[PDB]
Amino acid sequence: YTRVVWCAVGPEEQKKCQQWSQQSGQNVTCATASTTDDCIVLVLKGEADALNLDGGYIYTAGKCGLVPVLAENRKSSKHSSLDCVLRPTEGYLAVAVVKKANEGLTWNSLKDKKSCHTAVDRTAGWNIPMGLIVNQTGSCAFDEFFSQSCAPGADPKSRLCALCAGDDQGLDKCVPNSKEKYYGYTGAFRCLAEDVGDVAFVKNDTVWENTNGESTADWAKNLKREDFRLLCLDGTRKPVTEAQSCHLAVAPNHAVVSRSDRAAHVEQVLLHQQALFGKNGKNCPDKFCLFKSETKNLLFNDNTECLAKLGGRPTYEEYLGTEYVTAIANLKKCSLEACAF
Ligand SMILES: *[C@@H]1O[C@H](CO)[C@@H](O[C@@H]2O[C@H](CO)[C@@H](O[C@H]3O[C@H](CO)[C@@H](O[C@H]4O[C@H](CO)[C@@H](O)[C@H](O)[C@@H]4O)[C@H](O)[C@@H]3O)[C@H](O)[C@H]2NC(C)=O)[C@H](O)[C@H]1NC(C)=O
Ligand SMILES: *[C@H]1O[C@H](CO)[C@@H](O[C@@H]2O[C@H](CO)[C@@H](O[C@H]3O[C@H](CO)[C@@H](O)[C@H](O)[C@@H]3O)[C@H](O)[C@H]2NC(C)=O)[C@H](O)[C@H]1NC(C)=O
Ligand SMILES: CC(=O)N[C@@H]1[C@@H](O)[C@H](O[C@@H]2O[C@H](CO)[C@@H](O)[C@H](O)[C@H]2NC(C)=O)[C@@H](CO)O[C@H]1O
Ligand SMILES: *[C@@H]1O[C@H](CO)[C@@H](O[C@@H]2O[C@H](CO)[C@@H](O)[C@H](O)[C@H]2NC(C)=O)[C@H](O)[C@H]1NC(C)=O
Ligand SMILES: [Fe+3]
Ligand SMILES: [Zn+2]
Ligand SMILES: [Zn+2]
Repeated sequence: YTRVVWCAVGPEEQKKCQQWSQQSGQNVTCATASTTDDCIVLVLKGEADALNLDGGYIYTAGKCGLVPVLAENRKSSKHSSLDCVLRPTEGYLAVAVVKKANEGLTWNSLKDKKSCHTAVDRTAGWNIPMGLIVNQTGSCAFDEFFSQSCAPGADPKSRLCALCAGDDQGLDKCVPNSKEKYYGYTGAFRCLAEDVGDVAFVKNDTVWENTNGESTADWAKNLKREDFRLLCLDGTRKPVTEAQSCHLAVAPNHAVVSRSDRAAHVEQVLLHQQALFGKNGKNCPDKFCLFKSETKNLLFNDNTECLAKLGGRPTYEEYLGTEYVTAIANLKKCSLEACAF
């Protein structure tokens, strides 16, 4: 009965979750939904217990009463002897990437260009970019800013979905789950790498993890970092090595969320599950690895070293940080005391 129901988004996450379930002796079980928002609703209804979420969704879930439980922690040498599970998270760098060969494209010449986004409502792929754009154009017509985009989660017949490809069969065009070829960090970067779009809104890590042989995938095998550039807010272009000085914002790490009343049990099971299937996990390589899924970032980002305890039992607002929270609020006035469910 000490069982946690994980919510998987889309059929691919479901498959990994089932594998996890099996390997955990059903200590973790699986529920599936077609979108992250649907998964939030399952948790709210109590039909699922938890799932790991990007900051923009943490905001959505937070307004509905869901709370941060543990955060993804990427590999970072700082805070040196403290173990990963207890090290404070640093956040990731939201960037705008373009092809080096697309010379003369800068932050100041993005209007009417083609764009690639992880999904609507996500931090680096949407909230940070569109927030900055709305800020600068003075207008809410962010839907009319780029000429075409792939923004999974938007209206499939609109220009924001025009560049989306859907699945093998061309179904599910623009669905905000991994069935959409250009969904998420890797999909948005593949969207740029295949020259479907002019700019991709992703994170620093994505560029590195999908270039210079870091990915064996076919569209990525032959990609080289020098062939790419980051767009800085001051109108300059820089090599992908300069992300610490050329990003759009620092984003709060994706984190596990759950209903307040299940938070403690979820944390307990989670800590014990990673001990088994985490980075240096007991059954990890050997049986199952929670933080691997061939660059597809299923359930968790593939670069996660561990899920770390939070600092100061933070509310969702503290977790996200005041800067980011007001930026999201300021952006959502275009489409506070809420929960759109
Ligand atoms: C941008 O994101 C990047 C990826 O998330 C960050 O770069 C990564 O930086 C870390 C240290 O902060 C580095 O950790 C260590 O990884 C290896 C040891 O486990 C080690 O070297 C490698 O050997 C091979 C190279 O021929 C290669 O196959 C293997 O993947 C390793 O890279 C390395 O020396 C280091 O001690 C990661 O390796 C590195 N990631 C990659 C894939 O390059 C970067 O810091 C981020 N920048 C910002 C601004 O945040
Ligand atoms: C674009 O939209 C908004 C206006 O450009 C902006 O919201 C404003 O953000 C600033 C900075 O985060 C907040 O600033 C602070 O101002 C002073 C300190 O300089 C203090 O007195 C305040 O306590 C506060 O910390 C503003 O609160 C906020 N303005 C309001 C009230 O809406 C968004 O941040 C911009 N969007 C993006 C994505 O950057
Ligand atoms: C616990 C602590 O001292 N952290 C504060 C945070 O509440 C708060 O949010 C953090 O903002 C940073 C960049 O502005 C991000 O690096 C970080 O991801 C984010 N915190 C977390 C844990 O997600 C910031 C801003 O008010 O101040 C920190 O001092
Ligand atoms: C399912 O979770 C339960 C409870 O968290 C685990 O049961 C015990 O776990 C503790 C710590 O690992 C051990 O001291 C006990 O030996 C476990 N009980 C027994 C008799 O197995 C259990 O390990 C988990 N099950 C699986 C298959 O992973
Ligand atoms: Fe994110
Ligand atoms: Zn910065
Ligand atoms: Zn607090």
